[PDB]
Amino acid sequence: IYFKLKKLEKEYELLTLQEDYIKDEQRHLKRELKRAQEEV
Amino acid sequence: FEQKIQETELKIRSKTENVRRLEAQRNALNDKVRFIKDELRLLQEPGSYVGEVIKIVSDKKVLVKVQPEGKYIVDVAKDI
Repeated sequence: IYFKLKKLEKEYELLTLQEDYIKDEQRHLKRELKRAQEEV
Repeated sequence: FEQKIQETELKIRSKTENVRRLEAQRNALNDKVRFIKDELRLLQEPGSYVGEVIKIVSDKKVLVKVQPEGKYIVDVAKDI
């Protein structure tokens, strides 16, 4: 009731930290895309 | 605050919905850049000749005539 919901907070804060890693890499990744389909 | 647990539990899996939707976005998109980066790797690759068989020497050894030009005994690869 007061210890279980402490857990559910921190698993969320885990999740949000990776929701940006999956994102920003795409922002970092696409710069290789045209960088490569230009070299072609 | 006892209904705090109520609102949040739906907020979580509602949020996991898009992450699987994004984990699809990444891997589906990664395999794109794989190809072109594989393809471009090997248009730099060399040519490859053409020729015809006369007979076969004992094993792992055959002969070819390159159809404009002369003969060249050879070896073969793993597969054939």
